[PDB]
Amino acid sequence: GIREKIKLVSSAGTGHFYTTTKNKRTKPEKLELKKFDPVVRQHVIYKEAKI
Amino acid sequence: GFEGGQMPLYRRLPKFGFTSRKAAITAEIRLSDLAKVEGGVVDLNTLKAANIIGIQIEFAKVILAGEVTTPVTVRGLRVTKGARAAIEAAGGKIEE
Amino acid sequence: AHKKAGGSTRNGRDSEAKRLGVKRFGGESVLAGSIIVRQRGTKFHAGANVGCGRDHTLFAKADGKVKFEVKGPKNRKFISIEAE
Amino acid sequence: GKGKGNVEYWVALIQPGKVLYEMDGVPEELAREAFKLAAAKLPIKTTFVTKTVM
Amino acid sequence: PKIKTVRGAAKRFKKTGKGGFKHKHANLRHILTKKATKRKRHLRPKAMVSKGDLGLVIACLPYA
RNA sequence: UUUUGUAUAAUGGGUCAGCGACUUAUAUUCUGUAGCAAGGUUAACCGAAUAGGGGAGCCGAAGGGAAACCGAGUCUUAACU
RNA sequence: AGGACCGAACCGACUAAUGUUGAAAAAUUAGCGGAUGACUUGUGGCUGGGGGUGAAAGGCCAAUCAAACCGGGAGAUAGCU
RNA sequence: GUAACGGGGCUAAACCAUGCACCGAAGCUGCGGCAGCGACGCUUAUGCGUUGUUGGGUAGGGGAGCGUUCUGUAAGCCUG
RNA sequence: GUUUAUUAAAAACACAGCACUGUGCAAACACGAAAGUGGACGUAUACGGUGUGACGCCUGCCCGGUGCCGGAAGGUUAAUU
RNA sequence: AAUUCCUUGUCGGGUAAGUUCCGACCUGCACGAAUGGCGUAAUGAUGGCCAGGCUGUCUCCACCCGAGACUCAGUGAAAUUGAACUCGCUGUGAAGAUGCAGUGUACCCGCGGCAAGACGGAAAGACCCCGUGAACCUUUACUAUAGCUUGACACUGAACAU
RNA sequence: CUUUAAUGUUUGAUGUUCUAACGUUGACCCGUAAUCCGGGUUGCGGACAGUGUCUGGUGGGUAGUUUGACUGGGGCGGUCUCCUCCUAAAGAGUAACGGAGGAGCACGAAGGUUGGCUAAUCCUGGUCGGACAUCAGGAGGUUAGUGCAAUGGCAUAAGCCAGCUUGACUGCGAGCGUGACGGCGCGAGCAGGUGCGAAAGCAGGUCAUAGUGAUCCGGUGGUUCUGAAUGGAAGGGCCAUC
Ligand SMILES: [Mg+2]
Ligand SMILES: [Mg+2]
Ligand SMILES: [Mg+2]
Ligand SMILES: [Mg+2]
Ligand SMILES: [Mg+2]
Ligand SMILES: [Mg+2]
Ligand SMILES: [Mg+2]
Ligand SMILES: [Mg+2]
Ligand SMILES: [Mg+2]
Ligand SMILES: [Mg+2]
Ligand SMILES: [Mg+2]
Ligand SMILES: [Mg+2]
Ligand SMILES: [Mg+2]
Ligand SMILES: [Mg+2]
Ligand SMILES: [Mg+2]
Ligand SMILES: [Mg+2]
Ligand SMILES: [Mg+2]
Ligand SMILES: [Mg+2]
Ligand SMILES: [Mg+2]
Ligand SMILES: [Mg+2]
Ligand SMILES: [Mg+2]
Ligand SMILES: [Mg+2]
Ligand SMILES: [Mg+2]
Ligand SMILES: [Mg+2]
Ligand SMILES: [Mg+2]
Ligand SMILES: [Mg+2]
Ligand SMILES: [Mg+2]
Ligand SMILES: [Mg+2]
Ligand SMILES: [Mg+2]
Ligand SMILES: [Mg+2]
Ligand SMILES: [Mg+2]
Ligand SMILES: [Mg+2]
Ligand SMILES: [Mg+2]
Ligand SMILES: [Mg+2]
Ligand SMILES: [Mg+2]
Ligand SMILES: [Mg+2]
Ligand SMILES: [Mg+2]
Ligand SMILES: [Mg+2]
Ligand SMILES: [Mg+2]
Ligand SMILES: [Mg+2]
Ligand SMILES: [Mg+2]
Ligand SMILES: [Mg+2]
Ligand SMILES: [Mg+2]
Ligand SMILES: [Mg+2]
Ligand SMILES: [Mg+2]
Ligand SMILES: [Mg+2]
Ligand SMILES: [Mg+2]
Ligand SMILES: [Mg+2]
Ligand SMILES: [Mg+2]
Ligand SMILES: [Mg+2]
Ligand SMILES: [Mg+2]
Ligand SMILES: [Mg+2]
Ligand SMILES: [Mg+2]
Ligand SMILES: [Mg+2]
Ligand SMILES: [Mg+2]
Ligand SMILES: [Mg+2]
Ligand SMILES: [Mg+2]
Ligand SMILES: [Mg+2]
Ligand SMILES: [Mg+2]
Ligand SMILES: [Mg+2]
Ligand SMILES: [Mg+2]
Ligand SMILES: [Mg+2]
Ligand SMILES: [Mg+2]
Ligand SMILES: [Mg+2]
Repeated sequence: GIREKIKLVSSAGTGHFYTTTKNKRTKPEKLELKKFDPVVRQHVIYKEAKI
Repeated sequence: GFEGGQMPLYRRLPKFGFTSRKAAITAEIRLSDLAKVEGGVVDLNTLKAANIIGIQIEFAKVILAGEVTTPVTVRGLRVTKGARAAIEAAGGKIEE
Repeated sequence: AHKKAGGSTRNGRDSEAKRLGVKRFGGESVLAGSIIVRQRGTKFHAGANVGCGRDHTLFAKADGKVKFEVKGPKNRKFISIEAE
Repeated sequence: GKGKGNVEYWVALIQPGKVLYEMDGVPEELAREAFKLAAAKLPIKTTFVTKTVM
Repeated sequence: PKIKTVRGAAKRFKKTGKGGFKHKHANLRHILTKKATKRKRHLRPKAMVSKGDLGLVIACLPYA
């Protein structure tokens, strides 16, 4: 709906990415999270990117 | 496959996979067919001559099925673990 | 007055029944992980060896026999699994 | 069809024994005449009852 | 003459050891952000055609 | 005949005699039965031709996997209790 | 003089009755309209099917016309009887 | 067209209650017969002592047969 | 005057007249894969199309919408490179 | 009003009485100016209304003349038809009975008539609905396309000036 | 370095002359007794016109077709998927053009955890200030709240604050529930690696039930799985995703 779709790409260099939805207007700041990366099997910083 | 106009099964389920062309030229041989060759040597074209495998086969694997009761020399084929053990129990040899 | 008049209705909507209610009744013998009751909100509560899922579905966590009892100061209804 | 109907009048379902009207402060015979006159306007058989302790 | 295979059913179903057919689960092509990961994890493995649809697929796919 | 339902005032037939409607081909599955049996069987064709030859080929004896590949295991997964 | 007038042949077809397994798959009887004209008629020719021709009605195109007839695709298809 | 007992007709041949008989179906029983299935005889060829049950039937499913023309048996057999 | 031969002859169609519009001649337009033919051995006082329909008095306002005519500046625009 | 619904508008004329007609009013549901407006002499197998004459059109039929119908002789069809020993009523019933129940009546068979019934005969309802039916027709429905039209390249070249 | 002379030089375009292609339904001569045709002479037009291929526009002139269903006959009207209550007959399920309402999301926190707290309303007193603002006390008892409908829940709170946070994790999953099926839901526990807490423990989203669409065809990123002679690659597959 009003929320767009973004992908959180791993910062561990795997190329793996989670996907999620974000309210662009109300939270313009990018989103960073510590999410598990199965490729390197460690929790690493995941940062926002367009789908 | 018609179901009254409802989307049939073979259309609502997704396709999957591809067909391997090398699998059409690879084949398998049982331990029982080992004694069915001639000369005691299990060459690929020896199996073809004994009509164990088709003419246009180009790979072959011997598997633990049936039993082997003669010395053989499997030359040029790939052999499973159990088939290798069974052949070497029968006193056979497993060339490269 | 010849044929008829006319007039639409605003209703005629409803939803698929969810098949809630007690699945395995008291005295029954369940396998671990058997759903004992699907419900909306903890109408029944999770007693011994009984777990409550997100949709408040009660499932037996241990093999045995179901047992309903009124328990607690609020006279609530607890499902327990007697060890069998 | 095409839905339900529109509300036209309001009724009160009556079961036997229901004490419809009550009256006080009048003589008994005049009460009987008044109740006869009232019952003549109702679609249900009635009877005249009095107050009792229990 | 020779019966003709329904090519779509041939692509979508494969035959196993006792006669059942393996198919791929539906609901995994797109719209995936909103699907819980538990659901996708369950939908990845191949499944078995049920008894009711066995007759349909068998008739569609005679040279299976 | 068609129907929830026909004496129906629902359809068909004036009567007789003759003709008139689930077949054939080829594939595939199940059953029965006959042969052979981890084997079974040949097709075109050759043939003193319903014999005999022809085993090209097909089905089966091994499955798992999308596939490479592995193999009484295999696939999933870094790995399975 | 006149797409003038009255009125037979000739051309039509407004009303009525008959007939409606008819004398006739459109006629007969009594009336009726034009009757030197945009008339009528004999003979021969030309225009053809999504096409002709039409003072126009979807009219006529061999008793058949919102697309002739004959042969073929063809045993079209018919969840209908 | 009687035409709101089926009719005759009925003052009980109506209604109620008490009873005892009788009538009354293709129901049940009696006699005789055929068949399906099951057990049991245990024979095993369909006789298989016997016994118990079962046998309305549309669409439909299963089992078993009759008859017709033609071929082999058949240059046989029947027949001026 | 014409018209639905065969249930409608009319207020319908046609008509002389009027208007708009196209057409400079190898004319427009029509039949025709094309040759060619009609238009016409005519030529704008001619020919085609459309509408109205003798005659008399007339035919008012709207160019926004849809068409048609005229314009080429600017925007968007194909093949090709 | 060939337009006007309400509506038989209202007023006047014609009639003893006029939803039609004629003349008006205007409140034009929903006239109107070349898909022409308003008149218009003549014309019309044109539509509406009125009057004179005339009459069996009618009050209300009567008689007569012919052709049939009717009888005799000859010839000789047809549509239709499950079989019929083919009554009335009341009820019942696939809901309107010759055929069921109850009951009344009724000797067997023709001939001339009538047409109330046999849901009489004809035509696999034309109206209505359905069919993922058909056809023709329309359009600013979709997709095309003939035609008309635009440009590039080709047949297609030269000289010169910008 | 958003200017022009450049030796002009290779070139589009435009314009103007030409004639030799081409046109000629101009004239004359010839085949030839022939207003067809062809040949010749000539006049005019002339690289235009016209035709072929490609291409844009227009195109009911023509053609093929589409134009849903339910329905108290069809049309018109309304509805078509999902959630909640009732009908629904005390398990589940259950129809109507039956009676009432909602959804096509929201949230990086409104999620996890740890610690803490408890509402509506009314009365009394109180500066502006009241019927309703903030303060204090009491009565009350959850008559509140639950991001949004209704139901069922909720005090151990699922309601309200605050700290740290990413479990709104990856691979599975005993066993169930629910469907004709596609599918949908619940789920302890196992492995890895995390958050909170001293710890027990809790956490693979939200108090639960709506917030949504299968397949095909493709797009993006990984993956050397395959990659038609060989090595690559194109492509295809598998995984995530639009
Ligand atoms: Mg559909
Ligand atoms: Mg071979
Ligand atoms: Mg409903
Ligand atoms: Mg995918
Ligand atoms: Mg019926
Ligand atoms: Mg009967
Ligand atoms: Mg009858
Ligand atoms: Mg009948
Ligand atoms: Mg019949
Ligand atoms: Mg008949
Ligand atoms: Mg004259
Ligand atoms: Mg005529
Ligand atoms: Mg005459
Ligand atoms: Mg005359
Ligand atoms: Mg005249
Ligand atoms: Mg005359
Ligand atoms: Mg003449
Ligand atoms: Mg033809
Ligand atoms: Mg018409
Ligand atoms: Mg004709
Ligand atoms: Mg046609
Ligand atoms: Mg054909
Ligand atoms: Mg034919
Ligand atoms: Mg046919
Ligand atoms: Mg009477
Ligand atoms: Mg008896
Ligand atoms: Mg029987
Ligand atoms: Mg014989
Ligand atoms: Mg006519
Ligand atoms: Mg006529
Ligand atoms: Mg006109
Ligand atoms: Mg005007
Ligand atoms: Mg304009
Ligand atoms: Mg303008
Ligand atoms: Mg223009
Ligand atoms: Mg009037
Ligand atoms: Mg008067
Ligand atoms: Mg008057
Ligand atoms: Mg008037
Ligand atoms: Mg008009
Ligand atoms: Mg008008
Ligand atoms: Mg006009
Ligand atoms: Mg006019
Ligand atoms: Mg005339
Ligand atoms: Mg008179
Ligand atoms: Mg006679
Ligand atoms: Mg009757
Ligand atoms: Mg009768
Ligand atoms: Mg008679
Ligand atoms: Mg009659
Ligand atoms: Mg008669
Ligand atoms: Mg009839
Ligand atoms: Mg019919
Ligand atoms: Mg069309
Ligand atoms: Mg077609
Ligand atoms: Mg419908
Ligand atoms: Mg509608
Ligand atoms: Mg219930
Ligand atoms: Mg119940
Ligand atoms: Mg929350
Ligand atoms: Mg919380
Ligand atoms: Mg919620
Ligand atoms: Mg290669
Ligand atoms: Mg690749």
